[PDB]
Amino acid sequence: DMSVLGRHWTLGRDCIVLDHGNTVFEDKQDYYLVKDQMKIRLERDWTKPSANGKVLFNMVGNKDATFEYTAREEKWEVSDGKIRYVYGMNNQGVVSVPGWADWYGPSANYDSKKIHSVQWNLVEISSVAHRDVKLKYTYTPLDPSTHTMHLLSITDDSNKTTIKFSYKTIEGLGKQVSSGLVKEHKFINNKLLEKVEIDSPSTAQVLKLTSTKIDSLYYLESIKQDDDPDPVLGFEYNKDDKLKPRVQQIRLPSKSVVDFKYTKQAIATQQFEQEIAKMADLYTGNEYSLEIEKTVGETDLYVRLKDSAGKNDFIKNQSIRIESYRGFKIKSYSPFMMHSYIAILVRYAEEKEKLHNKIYILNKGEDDSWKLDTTNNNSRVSEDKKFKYDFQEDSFVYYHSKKVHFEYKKSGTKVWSYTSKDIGDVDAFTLMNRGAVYCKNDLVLIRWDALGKLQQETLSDAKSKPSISDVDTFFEYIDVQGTFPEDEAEAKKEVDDYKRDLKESLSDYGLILYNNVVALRTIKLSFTGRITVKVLLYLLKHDYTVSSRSSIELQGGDLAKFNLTLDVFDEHKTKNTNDLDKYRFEFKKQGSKFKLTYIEATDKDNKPTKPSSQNEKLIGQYERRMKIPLDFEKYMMQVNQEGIIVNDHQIIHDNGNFIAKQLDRDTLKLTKFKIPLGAFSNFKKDSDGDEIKLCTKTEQERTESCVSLQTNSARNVSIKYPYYLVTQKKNDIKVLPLKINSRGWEDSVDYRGEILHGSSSHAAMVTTRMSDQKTIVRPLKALNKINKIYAQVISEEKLTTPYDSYVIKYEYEDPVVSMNQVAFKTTIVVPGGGKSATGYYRETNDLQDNQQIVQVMTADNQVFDPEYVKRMNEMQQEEDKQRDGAQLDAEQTITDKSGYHPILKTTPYSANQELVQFLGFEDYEDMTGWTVNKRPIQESNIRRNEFSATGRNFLLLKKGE
Amino acid sequence: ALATGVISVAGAFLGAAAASNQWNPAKWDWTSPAVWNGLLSGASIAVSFPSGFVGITRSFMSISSNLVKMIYASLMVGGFLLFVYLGGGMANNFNFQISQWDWKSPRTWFGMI
Ligand SMILES: *[C@@H]1O[C@H](CO)[C@@H](O[C@@H]2O[C@H](CO)[C@@H](O)[C@H](O)[C@H]2NC(C)=O)[C@H](O)[C@H]1NC(C)=O
Repeated sequence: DMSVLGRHWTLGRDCIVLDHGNTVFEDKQDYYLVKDQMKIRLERDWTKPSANGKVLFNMVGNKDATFEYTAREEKWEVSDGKIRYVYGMNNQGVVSVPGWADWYGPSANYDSKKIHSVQWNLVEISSVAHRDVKLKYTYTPLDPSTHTMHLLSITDDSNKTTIKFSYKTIEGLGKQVSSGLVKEHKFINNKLLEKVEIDSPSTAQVLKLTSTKIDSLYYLESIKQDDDPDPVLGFEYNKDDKLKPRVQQIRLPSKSVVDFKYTKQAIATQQFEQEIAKMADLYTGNEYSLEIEKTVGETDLYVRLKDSAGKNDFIKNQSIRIESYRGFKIKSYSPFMMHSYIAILVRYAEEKEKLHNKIYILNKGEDDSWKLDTTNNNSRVSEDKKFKYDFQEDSFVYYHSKKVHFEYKKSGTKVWSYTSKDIGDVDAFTLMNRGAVYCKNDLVLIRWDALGKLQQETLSDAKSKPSISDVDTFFEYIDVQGTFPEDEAEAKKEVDDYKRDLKESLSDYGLILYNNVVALRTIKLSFTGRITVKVLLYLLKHDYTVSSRSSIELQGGDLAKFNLTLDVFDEHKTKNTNDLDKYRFEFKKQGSKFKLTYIEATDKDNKPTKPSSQNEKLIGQYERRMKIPLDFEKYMMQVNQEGIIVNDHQIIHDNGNFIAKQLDRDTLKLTKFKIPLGAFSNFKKDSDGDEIKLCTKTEQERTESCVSLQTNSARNVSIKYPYYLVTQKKNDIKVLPLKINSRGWEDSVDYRGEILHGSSSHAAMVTTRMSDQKTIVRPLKALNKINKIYAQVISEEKLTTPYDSYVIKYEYEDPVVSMNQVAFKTTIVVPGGGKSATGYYRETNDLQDNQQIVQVMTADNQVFDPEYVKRMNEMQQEEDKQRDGAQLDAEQTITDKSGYHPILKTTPYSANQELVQFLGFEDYEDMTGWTVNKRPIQESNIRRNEFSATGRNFLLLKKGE
Repeated sequence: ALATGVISVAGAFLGAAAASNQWNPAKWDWTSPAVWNGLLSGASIAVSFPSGFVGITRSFMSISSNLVKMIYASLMVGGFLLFVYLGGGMANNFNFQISQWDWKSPRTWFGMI
């Protein structure tokens, strides 16, 4: 990403940004106050709904600052008691993109008439008292191609002072084409800052900024002033790393040079790998990564807090123990890792007769040590087979035994509120952010507000939900035969088991919540053996009410046209294991129902063959065991960011209507595909027989270079886009690291005799060696073939003056790794050229405590003064005792219109008493009590820039005045 | 899971208890959309809003009471006027310290060294 200055550089700015997350729900909208490189979250005060059209926002810790957003005006007004900022002001300063009032998510084509506002920039600054003083930021018109709006001017208030900005356009960086089938809104900054003009009543300035185009990216070369022969600041970059160049020389305003020297430090990476017990795993979280192990024969569960690399160098270690519930052998556990709390679901087993599911939650911050929330386990424990859970930053919601529990923290950290409403008939379930979309006679949506108020909205106007009716009909139109024909009662259990299996498998994956549209799918069978799927779509408004209802239908495979070809083994024909027969099976209609029936058999070269004598009687049994052979996983709905995948089709958004488009079966059969990973690299499977490849094509050269990942299958491989790809072939693993920004691949690494774990992650890969049965955690940086990583760091900085030179040298040690960043725990700095001549400073940086300890070191490598920072801070406090200057914010002083500068302070009594007044007739001071005999003071009364004793203006008085 | 029967029948028809097919029956013409969904979820990490947040180093999900003065000072160095006005941070402003500097009066100085 390039700012207006260039890469690596950011120009200051302030605004308010919207983060909706492709949904229109009023709870998920997040507002961020951005000042330069800093962001603060805005939090809606839901306790005061206002009918004027404007809603109220405030921040944690600052209730004295108030935000008021007027939606109809597209305006934010925000103030403390002194100064108000106005953001947005509709067409003046609003970045808005085309998006519907019900669907913020991606679409295929957009409606330019419809629009919604995503960012409000700072339009105006003013003072609550004496509104005359102000500042007005004027921005450019919005750019339809790339929705970026650039600052144009900072207009005057009373004395004319303007600061104009002018810009240069980039024709290369702007995007060439969009290849997305469903298109999202993307923002691109295609302009650089060329010149700044400053016209103030004191001074005048015209500055010009020039840049260098290293490779395909711009960087700030220098700032020059017009009519000044030398650059004010010069920057010269080092390109020792092609993808990331860093500045190595700076030219100061005093025309003296400062150079930095870069060296490539080699650190061995075997130290970062670690081996741990068989029943121990490391699950990576966003902010903290925790390791859980099973201690006494699955009876108890030790939790241990770790870091991104699996050590305790970044985050302090914390030991938590989970006790056995009722002495039950643990079968599985699932950890979830939220900011305030960790929640582990644990599945205990009683003799396979029952499976209990207890939710242990461990809530603490950072200052306090993690410990169990010792709360009465009334509803955090159940044993039912329909147990659904969903964990969120602010809440979590469960469903057990026909009951929807919902625990939330509002306005208070240390207590969880409980709320629950019983629900009845359950056939297809889904849990949303703060509620559950349950299946009933009609489709209903129960939800809890941020105030805790229950809201039951039923979403069914027209005919809907024929799920059960359509499915049983699908089941009964085909006769399925039990496993053993001789006993009908025994086979009746098998047919019931299949019918229950089909009901649960179809219903449990037949209710999706894609963004803010609830989709419900049903499938049915005609007399003619035809399958039709019908998906009903419900678009929801911002207040969780039905924006729209739609119905679309698609076709499934006919049973008459469907055929199954199996390679099969006939031991009574040939002793060769690979001379297999093949059977064709098809559904044939007998009486009123379809029956699967064998058709014919051929050899492996498709010449007909007599079936085996034993197989001739066994084949009827094997048709009974086969029961219904169909691709039933096709009918269930898999949801991604773009659309909803059902029956080889994608349901997407198009001009406000949800439309279904043909999804190519070949990609879903994993035989051929091209998945664009990034700007320049794409995951490619060229054909069926070809192995998995990763083709890349940089912008400059039109040469496609594909690396091969040594995998014919696509189920083995896993994608973790910005970093390594990984694939498990046979009992070995292969890892392909990726260069940053998808500029190409890296050297492949292989780990023999190891089994991959599902806990593997962007930060670290955890595997299990089969020979030793001890699991091994390797951080991302540890995945290096030559077993050493280079971290490029500065070696010295040299200040060059025409009179002297000065060099400060640095070395680093005790590295740690964290994601893609190396950091050093101990840095040694020498101020002179020679270390052995004068000694050095050794600064140890603790990453968890964020406190650095400087030990001053003698030239003989001996500590002269440990903790030298404390000495200098004590000294600073010691010299601060005699001086005092912390006095302006006093209401007793007479101040200006703005209030910056104290005109007159009165110490014994305050300004509120009108006992002392002092009027000097000037611009910044406004006083209305000194009315002239005619009328109050005007410009025709005050003489300006004529000779006074104090200031610049005075007052001229005639006889009548 | 739901279709253990057809795989069990196909698997029983293998030569001398040898896995010749190697999970072939699952993918003769049966689709595999969940694996495709996993690959698409893994390969797609797109940040589609570099409008105003772009180029940020630090962010606060809320304000910490202990760090109030630090965030106020870091906003103060950037010329953001909405907080230091109310917090009484006018002592921290360099222009006020150097304008109130009384010559021949050591009590008014603020020299760091
Ligand atoms: C894809 O992964 C599976 C495992 O999930 C691999 O199957 C393993 O193959 C090895 C070598 O034949 C066996 O020793 C293992 O027992 C198999 N899996 C397990 C754990 O039972 C499969 O080989 C992988 N695909 C490729 C291309 O190798």
